[PDB]
Amino acid sequence: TLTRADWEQRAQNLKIEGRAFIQGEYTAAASGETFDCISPVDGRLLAKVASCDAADAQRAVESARSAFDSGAWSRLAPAKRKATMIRFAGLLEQNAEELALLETLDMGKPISDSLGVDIPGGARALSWSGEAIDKLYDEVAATPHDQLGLVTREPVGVVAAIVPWNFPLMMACWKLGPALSTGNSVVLKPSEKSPLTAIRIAQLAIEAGIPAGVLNVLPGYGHTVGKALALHMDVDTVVFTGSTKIAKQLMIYAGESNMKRVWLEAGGKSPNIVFADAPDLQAAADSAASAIAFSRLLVERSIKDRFLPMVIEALGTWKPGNPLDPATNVGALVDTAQEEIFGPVLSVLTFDTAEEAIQIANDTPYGLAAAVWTANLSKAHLTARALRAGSVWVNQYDGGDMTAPFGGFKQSGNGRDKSLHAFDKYTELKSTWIKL
Amino acid sequence: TLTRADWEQRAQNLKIEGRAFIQGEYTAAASGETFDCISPVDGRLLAKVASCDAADAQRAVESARSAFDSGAWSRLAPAKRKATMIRFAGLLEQNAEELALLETLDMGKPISDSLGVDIPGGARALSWSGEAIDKLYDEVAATPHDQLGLVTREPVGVVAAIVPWNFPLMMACWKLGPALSTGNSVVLKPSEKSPLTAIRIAQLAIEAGIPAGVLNVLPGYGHTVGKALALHMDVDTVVFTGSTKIAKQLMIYAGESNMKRVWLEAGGKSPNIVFADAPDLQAAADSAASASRLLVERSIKDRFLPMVIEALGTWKPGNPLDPATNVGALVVLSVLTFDTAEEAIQIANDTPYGLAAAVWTANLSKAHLTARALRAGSVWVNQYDGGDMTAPFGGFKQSGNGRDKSLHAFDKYTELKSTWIKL
Amino acid sequence: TLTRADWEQRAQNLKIEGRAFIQGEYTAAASGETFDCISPVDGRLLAKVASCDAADAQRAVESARSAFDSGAWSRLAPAKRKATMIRFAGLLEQNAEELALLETLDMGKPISDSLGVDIPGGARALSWSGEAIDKLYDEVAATPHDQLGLVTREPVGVVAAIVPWNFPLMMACWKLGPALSTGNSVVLKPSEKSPLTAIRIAQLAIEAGIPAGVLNVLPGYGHTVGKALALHMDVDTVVFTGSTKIAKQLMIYAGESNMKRVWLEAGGKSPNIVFADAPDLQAAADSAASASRLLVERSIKDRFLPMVIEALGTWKPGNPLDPATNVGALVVLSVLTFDTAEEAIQIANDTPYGLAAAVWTANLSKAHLTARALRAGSVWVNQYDGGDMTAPFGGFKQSGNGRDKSLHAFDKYTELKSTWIKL
Amino acid sequence: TLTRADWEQRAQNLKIEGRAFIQGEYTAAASGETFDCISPVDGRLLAKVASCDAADAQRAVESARSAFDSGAWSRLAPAKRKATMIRFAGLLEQNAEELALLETLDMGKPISDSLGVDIPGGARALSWSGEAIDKLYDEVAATPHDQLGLVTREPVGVVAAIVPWNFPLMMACWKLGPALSTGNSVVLKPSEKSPLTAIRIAQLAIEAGIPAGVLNVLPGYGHTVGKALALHMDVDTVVFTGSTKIAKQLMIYAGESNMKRVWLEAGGKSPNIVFADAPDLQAAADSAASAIAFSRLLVERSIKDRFLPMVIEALGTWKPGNPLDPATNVGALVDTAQEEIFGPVLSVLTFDTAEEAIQIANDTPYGLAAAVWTANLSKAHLTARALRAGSVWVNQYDGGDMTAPFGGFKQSGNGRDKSLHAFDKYTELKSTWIKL
Repeated sequence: TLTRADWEQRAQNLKIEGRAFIQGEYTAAASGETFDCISPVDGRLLAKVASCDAADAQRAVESARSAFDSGAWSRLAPAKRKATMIRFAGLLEQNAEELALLETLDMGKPISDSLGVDIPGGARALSWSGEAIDKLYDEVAATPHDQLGLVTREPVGVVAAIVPWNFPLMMACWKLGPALSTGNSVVLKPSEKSPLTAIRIAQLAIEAGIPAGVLNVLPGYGHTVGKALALHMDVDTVVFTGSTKIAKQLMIYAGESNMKRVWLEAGGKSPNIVFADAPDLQAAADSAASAIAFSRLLVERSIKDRFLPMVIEALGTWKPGNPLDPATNVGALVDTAQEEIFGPVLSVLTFDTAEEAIQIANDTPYGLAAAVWTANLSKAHLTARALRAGSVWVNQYDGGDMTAPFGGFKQSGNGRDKSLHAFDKYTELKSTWIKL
Repeated sequence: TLTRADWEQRAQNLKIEGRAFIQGEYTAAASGETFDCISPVDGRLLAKVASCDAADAQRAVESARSAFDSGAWSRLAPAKRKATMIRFAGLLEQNAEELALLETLDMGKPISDSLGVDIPGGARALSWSGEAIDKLYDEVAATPHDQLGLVTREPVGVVAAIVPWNFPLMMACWKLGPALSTGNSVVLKPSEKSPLTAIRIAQLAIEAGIPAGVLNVLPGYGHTVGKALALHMDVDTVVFTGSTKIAKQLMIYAGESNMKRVWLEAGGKSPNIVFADAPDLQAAADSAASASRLLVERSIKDRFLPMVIEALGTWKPGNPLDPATNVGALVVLSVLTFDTAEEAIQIANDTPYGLAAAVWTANLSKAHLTARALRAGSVWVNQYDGGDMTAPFGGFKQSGNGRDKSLHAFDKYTELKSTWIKL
Repeated sequence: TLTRADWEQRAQNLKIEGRAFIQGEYTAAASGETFDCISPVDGRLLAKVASCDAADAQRAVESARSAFDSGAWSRLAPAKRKATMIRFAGLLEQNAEELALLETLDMGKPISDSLGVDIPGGARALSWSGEAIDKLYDEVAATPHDQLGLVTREPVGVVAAIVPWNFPLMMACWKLGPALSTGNSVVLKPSEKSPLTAIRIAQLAIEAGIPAGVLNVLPGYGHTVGKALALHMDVDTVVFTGSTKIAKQLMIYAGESNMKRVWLEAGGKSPNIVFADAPDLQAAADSAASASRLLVERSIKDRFLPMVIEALGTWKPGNPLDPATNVGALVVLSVLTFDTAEEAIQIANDTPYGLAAAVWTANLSKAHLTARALRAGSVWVNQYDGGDMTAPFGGFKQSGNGRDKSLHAFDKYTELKSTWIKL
Repeated sequence: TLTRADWEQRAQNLKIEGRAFIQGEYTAAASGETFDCISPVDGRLLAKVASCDAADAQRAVESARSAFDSGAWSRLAPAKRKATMIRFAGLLEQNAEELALLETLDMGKPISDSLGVDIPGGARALSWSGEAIDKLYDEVAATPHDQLGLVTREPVGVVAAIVPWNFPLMMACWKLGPALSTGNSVVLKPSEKSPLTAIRIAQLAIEAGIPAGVLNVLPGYGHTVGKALALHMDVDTVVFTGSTKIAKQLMIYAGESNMKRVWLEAGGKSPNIVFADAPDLQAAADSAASAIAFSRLLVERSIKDRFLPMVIEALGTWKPGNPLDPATNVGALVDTAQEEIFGPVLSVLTFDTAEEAIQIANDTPYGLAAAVWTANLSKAHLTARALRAGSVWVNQYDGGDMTAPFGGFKQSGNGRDKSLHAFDKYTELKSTWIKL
């Protein structure tokens, strides 16, 4: 296992690619302009990264459209797209230490999380999506005997994927896995705060067998190249994760341009409901402490006095550190009777009944996730069912396989990352009704 | 079988309701204002219809939300929502002659179409969606043995349904069937050119057992009450059929308001692609004549175009109240030639739209490969305007997003939830 | 609401049909023989019922096969088979008082159960399966672009349905609903102890629009006409509910004849596992009393056993024609103690059978983990005899194979086909 | 590419395992008895193979039951069973040349078919089944609000898989893939004519991570150990491919013992319907010739004179040869107006209408497969639909991905190998109805 000094040496010895990627080749932005990618670990200059704009969006989309029309990927046999997507995931694992280090240097994530969670989780989304391709079935309708009615799914064509900086590679792979597996061409626009891993995997896709033009990567700013993609008249679908404010802007851009499909995932405050009969109060307390560090806590009154000190002590475990130290669990970054505030940073809502907890938890713009802690069978299922959240966790927190659609109710977003339902965002339904 | 004179007598003897419907009662608009519902058959004044605005949108949405939160419909057992939807459909059928006559007087559709197609088709959309409710299953994920992973569907809450004048009742039922069946409250906003059947069925829904506030109906103009629903901060989903220009405006209104989900069916074309080996050229000709772009293989064009010209002659405008009329009186077809299936596909797909297409060929490969290559939500092969309730209907590209009919229509009215339970 | 005297008057005034039904007509058995259908209520002779044998099996199967090959039902549009099945169910409901009375006279079931549970439950099985028909989709495989891969379901052809006397009509409808709805012809063989309702509904099927020959009914003995259907070389599938011993014999008969598919629901037990934290001990006690093995957690056993003894007293035998009767007059519960959920599971699973089980606990993990570990086709948690038409019913191990009710019941009556089309 | 001489040398240099495999170890039969596995290539003695009987069935089933009850495989997380099953497939590919050579020596299959079709096809069934495990979903019923209704699938427990000698490894993998992926323990009984590859992969399963006891292999005779498994009172399910006569016997054995589930796949004569408007008459003729060599031919009258000589010439291409020669396409083995017979070996039925063709093709005990050749859209779909066969091929022959359920109508069998439907044979449905 690598020490902090090993990672420091590896960091110094990286050669970091900063260019955009279009039609199988790294390329500067048409303007030649760049922005400084500055590490939050120690302020070092990681790379001068291409600052793409509308001219680059245009070239990336032309490349994407032409590749989609060629059929090189969009009409490739499903079992061969499966194999390619699994090789793609394998190349992420084969380059895991470099990718984890790029991620940590780019935006400060602890090297243990980059290497232990994000990069394997990104690989897993690519390979799971590939595995699923030829396990999917479309539909034959119940029709009279002189009719054959097919209901099939087809790729939308050109997909723009705009992702934030919190899980740069893993969020990108959650879009890329299903979007590529269904046969679309993808123009990926990583956050200006974390472009490096997206830039790096562009080349691994080619290595895996993804044809030129099928995955283009445009680093740069949201207000320049992101807006240009959202407004582009030949982009069929934009998928977005990020802030509610930008999510709303994309609907506006869609309406102002070509009525493209828009799928949104927008954070929102996620409640944590702890009942007095939770089976493992220490687990609930660890959960609550985790959410304050790298959420809205609701606690039953009969357990509040006992429970809050456990949250406080558990919070002590989270300590900033150098992200290059494997022991660090929080990145120490550098410049580039119902409601109470208990400590400096402990905000707590108290309830007496489950109905109170549900009404307070649902009193929100919503609503990406929620956790419920109770040993009682009826209260667990009825509370989970009453919460307006795309993900509800019961007696655990942040649980969820690749078999888990991740998304929100209302201003938290629309559509769902992950699962077989993830594919639906990237395909169109067609009805073929054949007279025999 | 009723004669024209029978229908003119029934038309004269109708009492026509014009009010909005909120929380189980017909009501004037808050302002007291109305607009004149004028028959394109006659010029006769059918009714003074409530001209709702933002204040009525507010009351309809508050009513819808409180009905949703009450669970009276949203948490009613699936089998009981099935029975109510089926009774609702039975009440359209039981009142079919009055509803077809309202439809024909309201916007000029021939009475034989209103009675024979639209009212039965709208009733069928309600009963079929009702029948489906308790046949749907959600999902149990494959998980480790100490986990239960459930992926379920839940109603979004309050649905605004905005529909045009071309198929007032049936297009409304295409929305209402799946939207109500999944437990939502619906605020229905019919076109200003055809509000009457939507107003009338609001009372039939109550008679069937739909609770007060679950189906509210707001007649009025698109730019007043329609805009106010698209912009409303407590409407979870808007579903729409109509023009591309308005469909785009709804996305903008959603972004300006609460990020509500927007499902659009916009304008589209139904091009016919007629190959020389079409099994029944007369059927292809009738299809082209019921209308726009006609793609014709060069070798049969000389023989085929006279067939469509003759068929175009069978459509005679007449009095919409005459059972013999097939086009209502009231108050250019482009020929492209091709030599290969590849050209026909490229020509057909050269469009911002993509709603439907019909393909005519007796060849196995050509039929399936051409249907695959067309960017249309519906492809009909060796027939036109085909499909029933099992066939989802909608558009690629700027013809909209989402699908009406089939089990997939339900998806637009529900939200996915993943519940991960540690055991 | 009818009184006992009302029911005794209706029982006296019935005219009871006793003939077999083949190709749209009631008929004597080929031999002319009958057996005496004696009421366990009274000893009264209800009817002299046709005693069919191998020759009648032959004629019923020839009729079924020719009806199947004609396509009159097997190739009728799914929506038309839906409407007929729903009308068929409506005819059971329209004749519910006569059918419940036949059921009660035939095998002694209390009239309030016959009228209140069995006839509605049988009708519901017919209408629910009918409603499902056109909501089912087959599959399009993921294939290269020059291939179309279809995986579809087709009716097996001729189905023999053999049912016992405990729920004559409803168990018959559990078979008929899915078997007819998928387009098969069915030869129904009711128990010799309860042939009357099956005989009677054969005419209702025709009245609903089921074609002649699609539903044939052969009363008689298991060892004559039943054996002859199990051994018949042109019966594609036999479905059965009854004893383990006969269920095993049917597999043998299938192997001795034409390798027909065999679907069995055999004997099973409904053990109750009552934990100390059960949310409602009285409900658990009533469950145990409606009866066999009772697993009880040691700490509540002293308090719980008096509750089941008291509840056992509420079951009083009486005249089956008395609406107040809950056990028909006509003509040992084993207590196991456990300390942990692991013992309770091991005790419960220590059985050759595995049809059903009920588990009583308010604990989330314990409920789900115990239900997972039980080898039973149905597990009820904090209720007993639960589930509706959406819940498949059947057994693990020697309680049989396959499931009645739910969309999965359809699988037993269809065959999969893969069609791989080169384009 | 290896020459015939390379294969001859490899054949001589093999060390061939002949023992049975129970509870993670090779073992002789309890009796110590063996039978001679004699190569049909040149009569050489390949190995003395354990001749298992009822005592061995009993020990294998006890091992299988105990392993299933332990949960080591049956309650292993689905994503981990996926990984193990994919490693299993990888070990087949890693040992492909040895496995292909064992198959060719064991029963005479051409070495090019063993190496090019059977071994990769067997690996593909194992890995596809593993890929599918965590893409499967059970069901949540539509219930009143105070009810949770689950409809789930569970492994049956102990599965006996009895396979013939025609595709010894590939047929075994068609059962093993889904049976193991769903978590059952499997007792595999290969044909007495081809036991070697089944014996050899038993060890590769352990290497892959399949726990001891989960896959036991019992070589020996049908009338001894096969019957003992079919009669065993603790086997939950027998799956069988082979002759109609033995298929019927297994139903009898099931009824005489414990009412175990029986799933059968029994050959039957498969028709080949050639219409005058077939798009590629040469392809249809190659198809018909292939079926006579390593079926029932139906030909439209208006094309018969033109078509039959193409069949005859195409049949000339199939020539027996030494199975160890890569050029060989047929193993040359050694001892261990409607109906016409045209040549020595060309039986042909002539029809005038599609209805005639359908009625003649369906006039059968059935009915495993069928092929239709016509360019006409309506006739293709309507004929395919009218045929009573588990597999219908249109304008091709023996087509079919792993996404293809393979099985028969009526005396051709019940249930279907391959596809997602393949899993249903190996699981039980349970309904859990929870009052809330």
